[PDB]
Formats: sequence, C-alpha cells, structure tokens
Amino acid sequence: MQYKLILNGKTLKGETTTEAVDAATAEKVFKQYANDNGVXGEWTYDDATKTFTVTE
Repeated sequence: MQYKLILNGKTLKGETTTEAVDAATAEKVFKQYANDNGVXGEWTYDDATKTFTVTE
C-alpha cells in the first residue's frame, strides 16, 4: 500500500509516501510529484521496502 519516494536531487533531498495499490501507478504518481517539484533524473527503486529513489 504505502510506497516510498526518496528524492535525491541537486537542490531537493527528502522523502514522501503515497497510498497506491499498483506499483506502476505509484511510480507514475511519484514521477508526477517529481516533475511537479521541478526535478527528474535517474530512477532506482528497491521492492524490498518499495522505495523509489530519484537521483540527479
């Protein structure tokens, strides 16, 4: 349910979570969140904790 997002950008470092039932939907939500935050870059995620990491 709770998917995690670690934003490790150049001017934005932090983490947020969302209630998603589908990992692809979660990824889309997080990418929308990231783009809306004005960031983007390399995506590395671990399903072990369901943590999506945005690295610049």
